[PDB]
Order: sequence, then C-alpha cells, then structure tokens
Amino acid sequence: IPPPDLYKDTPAWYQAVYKDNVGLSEGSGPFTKYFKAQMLDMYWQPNRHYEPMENLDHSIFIEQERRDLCVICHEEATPGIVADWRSSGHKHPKSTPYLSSKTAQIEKNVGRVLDEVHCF
Amino acid sequence: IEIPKEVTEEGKNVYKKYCAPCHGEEGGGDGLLSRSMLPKPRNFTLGAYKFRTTPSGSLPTDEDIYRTISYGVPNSTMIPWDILTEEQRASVVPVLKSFSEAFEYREPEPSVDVGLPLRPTERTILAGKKIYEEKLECWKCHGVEGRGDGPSASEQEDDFGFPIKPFDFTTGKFKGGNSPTDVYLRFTTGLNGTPMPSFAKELSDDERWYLTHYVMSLVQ
Amino acid sequence: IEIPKEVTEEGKNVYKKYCAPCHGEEGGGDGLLSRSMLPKPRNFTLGAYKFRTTPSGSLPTDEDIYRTISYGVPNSTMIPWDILTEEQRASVVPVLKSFSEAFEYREPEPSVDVGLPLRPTERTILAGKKIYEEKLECWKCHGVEGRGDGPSASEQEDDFGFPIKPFDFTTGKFKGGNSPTDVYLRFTTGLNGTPMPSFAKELSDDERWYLTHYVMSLVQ
Ligand code: HEC
Ligand code: HEC
Ligand code: HEC
Ligand code: HEC
Repeated sequence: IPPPDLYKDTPAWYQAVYKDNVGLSEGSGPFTKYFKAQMLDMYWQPNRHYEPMENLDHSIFIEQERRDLCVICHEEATPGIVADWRSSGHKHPKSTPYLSSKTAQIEKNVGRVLDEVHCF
Repeated sequence: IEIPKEVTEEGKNVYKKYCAPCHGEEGGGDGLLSRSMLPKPRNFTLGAYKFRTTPSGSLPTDEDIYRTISYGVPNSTMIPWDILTEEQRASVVPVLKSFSEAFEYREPEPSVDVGLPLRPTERTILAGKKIYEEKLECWKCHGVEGRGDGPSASEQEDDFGFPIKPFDFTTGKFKGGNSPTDVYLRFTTGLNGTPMPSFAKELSDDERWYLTHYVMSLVQ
Repeated sequence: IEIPKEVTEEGKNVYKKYCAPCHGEEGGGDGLLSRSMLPKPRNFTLGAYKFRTTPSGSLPTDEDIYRTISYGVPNSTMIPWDILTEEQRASVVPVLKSFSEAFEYREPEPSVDVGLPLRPTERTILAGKKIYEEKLECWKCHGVEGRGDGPSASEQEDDFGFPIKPFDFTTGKFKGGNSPTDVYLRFTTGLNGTPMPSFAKELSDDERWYLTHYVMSLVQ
C-alpha cells in the first residue's frame, strides 16, 4: 500500500513549488521566486519550509533510540507538552474498549505493537 | 574509571556537542537556550557546585562532578548522560574545571565520612520533626509539609542573582539523589551557591540522620 | 572505629548480657527464647551471614557484622544496638567470629564495588519488571506484587532446616536496609544460608539497578 501522500494526483510542477523542501530561502507556488517565506512557515507548512534545529543537537538521542531521554528532558524543558501527551490517547491507547479496539486495527495495519505513541 | 587531570581534544568536543548548548561555550551558563530555561544551567566559572562530598565552600572532587554528570539533576533539564561512554563523561570533568580559576589555586577538601545510616523509627522521625520545625525552622523556605511554599520561599535567590524558590520535594525527586545517604550528604555538606547552608556544625551526625528520616517522611 | 581481631573479656560480657538470650551461650542460635521466636536467631556457628558486602559463599567482613549489629534486622526481633557504645558493638564482632571455624581458615573475600546508582526512570522500572517476571521469575517465591505469596513461597527452607517464607517486602522494611544501594547489594552478593542466591553472574551491574528500581516500585 503506497505511503500516505498529501500531493497525490498533482503535477510535478505543483509539487516542485509546494512540497519540495526549500528552506526559508524561497516562497511557494508559481510565484515562489518573487518572495520569501515567513519564519513561522517552518511550522505552518513543514514539508515546504521546515529547517532543522540549530542550538541543541538531537541526533544522539535518535541514533541510539533513547525514547526515554525525550521525556526525561522535555518533562522539565517543556512541561506543558508532556502533560498534554501523558493525558492523550497516544500515551494510553488501550485504556478503554473503544481505544483498545481502534488501536488493534492500527497494529495490524502497521505490523507493529503500539503500547504507546511516543514523541519518537 | 580514572578521571584525567589533563584536558583533551575529545573532552573539548564532547562538551562542545553535548554541554555547550545549555552551559555556554565557555561554561558561563549562558548558552542560547539558557535565556528561557528554568532552573538556569550551572555557571561553572564560579566554582560553586551544589552537590559534593566535600564541606561547604569547598570545590567538588573530580568524582563528585562525574557523579552529577552520570546521574543528572532531577527537577531540571539536566538529564543523565549514561548515553555517553565512561571515558567521554570523564574527559569533560577537566573542561568544567578549567572554567573557574578556583580549581587552579585551591585543592578540594577531603570527602566527608558518611558513616552508617541510622535505623529509621517513630522516635527518629519525631526528633527530626522537632529540628525541622522548631530548632532550625526549615518551614521558613520549604513550608510545613516541604511543599516549597513557606513565607520566605518566593524571595530566595542564587549567588548568581537568580531566583531559587525551593522546589516541592514531597515528590521525592531530590536534585542530588533520593537516597537517605544522598539527603544526609546535603545536610552535611551544604549546597554551594544557594541559601541552603551546611548543617554539619549546627547538628551532630545522629541529628542529621534524625532530620533525614523526617524529610523522607514528607515524601508521598 | 577500629574493630579488634582479638577477643576481650568486655566482648565476652557484652555478648553474654545482650546477645546470648537469643543467639545462645555459644552462638548456636539456640538461646531459650529461640524456641518460640520467628524468624529464628542466627546460628553463628555456620559462618553464613545474610547481609554482606562480599560475594556469595564468602565470610562477612568485620565491618559487615558491625553494620548489622548497629542497624539491626527489620522484620525480626533483631533490634538496633545503637543503645550500646561504639566500642561495645565492636568488641563482640570477634566473639561472633569465634563461633565458626570457617573464620579461622578462610579470609573474607574483597568487598564488591557498588558503583554509581543509576537514575530511576520509567524505562529502568520496566526493564526490571521484565527481569523480575520473565527472565528470572522472581514471582515464584515472592509473588507478582512481592507480597511473598508465590507458589513456591511456603516451601522454602533455611540451610539450617528452618522454614524461610519470603516476608512481604511491599512495606519497604528490607532486612538488610531499605536503601537502593542496600537492595542492589543483596542482588549482587546473595543471602548466604537462604535459597535467595546472588545474581552478580546472571545480570550485569546495570541490569541489577534496573531490577532494584522495579523492586522499589513495588513498595507502597
Ligand atoms: C540543557 C538540557 C543542559 C545540557 C545540554 C547540559 N546541562 Fe548540565 N545542567 C543543566 C541545568 C538546568 C543544571 C542546573 C540544575 C539545577 O537545578 O541545579 C545543570 C547542572 C549541571 C551540573 C551541576 C553540578 C552541581 O551544581 O553540583 C553539572 C556538573 C553539569 N550540569 C554538567 C553537564 C555536562 C558535563 C553536560 C554535557 C554532557 C551538561 N551538563 C549538559 C542543563 C544542561
Ligand atoms: C532558606 C535560606 C532555606 C532554609 C532556611 C532551608 N532551606 Fe533547604 N533549600 C533551600 C534552597 C534555595 C534549596 C535549593 C533548591 C534548588 O532548586 O536547588 C534547598 C534545598 C534543600 C533540599 C533538596 C536537596 C536535594 O538534593 O535536592 C532539601 C532536602 C532541603 N533543602 C532541606 C532543608 C532542611 C532539612 C532545612 C532545615 C534544617 C532547610 N532545608 C532549610 C532553601 C532553604
Ligand atoms: C533476640 C531479641 C535477639 C537478641 C537479644 C540479639 N539478636 Fe541478633 N538476631 C536475632 C534474630 C531473630 C536474627 C535473624 C533475623 C533474620 O530475620 O535474619 C538475628 C540476626 C543477627 C545477625 C545476622 C547477620 C546476618 O545474618 O547477616 C547478627 C550479626 C546479630 N544478630 C548480632 C547480634 C548481636 C551482636 C547481639 C548482641 C548485641 C544480638 N544479635 C542480640 C535476635 C536477637
Ligand atoms: C526462592 C528460591 C526465591 C527466588 C526465586 C527469589 N527469592 Fe528473593 N528471597 C527469598 C528468600 C527465602 C529471602 C529471605 C527472606 C528472609 O526472611 O530472610 C529472599 C530475600 C529477598 C529480598 C529481601 C532483601 C532484604 O534485604 O530484605 C529481596 C528484595 C528479594 N529477595 C528479591 C528477589 C528478586 C529481585 C528475585 C528475582 C531475581 C528473587 N527475590 C527471587 C526467596 C527467593
């Protein structure tokens, strides 16, 4: 099954100006060369405009699959995000019959076991 | 393992890649992300370390620094660095030491002797409750239950000029470690750079175990 | 302080007045009150001490014995003897050693190195839960929650021939001490004379800290 693609059935010229990742160095659409994107377009339109972090390297936490360190640090760096995530169905996906049911079908579709959906 | 006295290129790089973003390029606790971080990352240039095995005012031993790096500091963004190798964590100890001239002129005082932890009883807890509430009035900063909501709590400040309001320790996540030996060490050594002093002189070894037992009693 | 190797008249008298009623006149664990006492008082003649800093099968160090005397053994009539002086508790160590020929022929093995206690996390607790329940099946003797009600619990026996049903440790009153270092020591040294073995060989240092973190999680 083809991976999810927001730009399915779109011509190559359309994906070249809307999906292909320029930085903040360019705009988007047919007039992409006439302006530059606003800073927050990193977050509003990530595929086209997101750029990697520049202050604290996150690679070592990804390279050794340290999902635990994501929580240990952001528990204190951004407590609000963790409080939301700990309270969401992604943290407790098998806590109700409804959640357990939808999670089971997702486990079959992705070929994996999902006891929680993590920041990773 | 063995912690070197010499500064190495590997030690520079490990600090650069894993410590500079918070503690600053020169250990001044002034990395870019320190502007929005609370608690603030340690300014190593003062030679003031909260968590030691040495008395109040002394430098930390090389083992004290390696321990804090490995274990991390709860209630802060200071994660454990067990993700790094034994040698990597040891090679950054002199880098942190090179940030303060105090390490080059004075030698760290001898480590204190913990002794044997006393057996907690109903008697020892009440003797610590008396010290905590009457003899030394710890509820001033920490509150009656240790919630960190005492009258003098909001006004406390670092020696770096930063607000240090005593965190709620009823969760049991002490910054220096949640062991009874760890808490006893804090009362015997004091936290350099903070208004939390050493009680090695005001109290005997037994009385600080009494006090430790009551502090652990306040945890949930 | 310094624990003597020589046996003194003071050491004889202190044992006579404060230890013989339970442990027996010759350290055989056969004082009169031992007939009705549970757990039974230690039979020192076997040279088997539950609580050491030495590996499994080794004798205790003189400091190991002095520590148990000072701290006592929870979940038993073995009270702390802090009521006695430093010298008094030290003078009975050789008296206890003289009860077993093993102390005269073999020397106690070197103390193990604790190392730095790892930071407890949600990750370390689940890795210990896996060891406790799958890799080593500790619920056999101790039960799923550590209540001491596992299938093999009632049938366990001492090397002295006495029933030793693992006590409920969810209260947190461990016999060797309730510290994370104390519990880690038990898993690294084993309890001589009991079916509770050493896991220094089955598990690494890190895995026994994982296991320790999960065991502490079972406390209330
Ligand atoms: C931002 C996520 C940080 C990173 C990256 C590093 N450290 Fe850190 N550190 C940080 C904070 C917010 C604090 C203060 C915590 C508190 O509440 O007191 C610290 C503290 C230390 C200390 C303090 C020792 C003491 O005061 O007794 C040490 C020795 C230390 N940090 C070392 C250290 C090393 C070696 C790092 C690179 C591996 C490192 N830190 C990164 C925040 C952050
Ligand atoms: C105001 C001068 C205080 C008095 C009086 C007492 N404490 Fe304190 N304490 C204070 C501060 C500013 C801090 C550091 C907080 C931080 O975020 O770094 C502390 C720290 C502690 C701790 C935590 C130890 C740890 O390892 O985390 C404990 C357990 C503690 N203090 C206990 C304590 C006791 C027993 C007191 C009476 C003898 C006492 N505090 C008084 C501020 C002040
Ligand atoms: C009856 C109230 C006792 C008195 C008097 C003394 N001891 Fe004891 N002791 C007692 C019991 C029931 C036990 C076993 C506890 C258990 O559940 O295992 C013990 C054990 C010891 C040990 C054990 C050390 C080990 O196994 O690792 C020691 C070294 C010991 N006791 C010493 C000791 C001394 C020096 C005493 C006189 C001051 C003494 N005991 C008195 C019960 C009783
Ligand atoms: C049957 C052979 C057991 C197996 C399997 C496990 N444990 Fe055990 N344990 C057993 C006994 C008979 C005792 C002594 C009880 C007494 O009254 O003396 C113990 C002791 C412990 C303790 C207590 C340590 C202390 O200082 O009090 C702990 C924390 C413990 N055991 C943990 C534990 C773990 C983690 C196990 C799986 C690796 C395990 N036990 C298996 C009997 C048996």
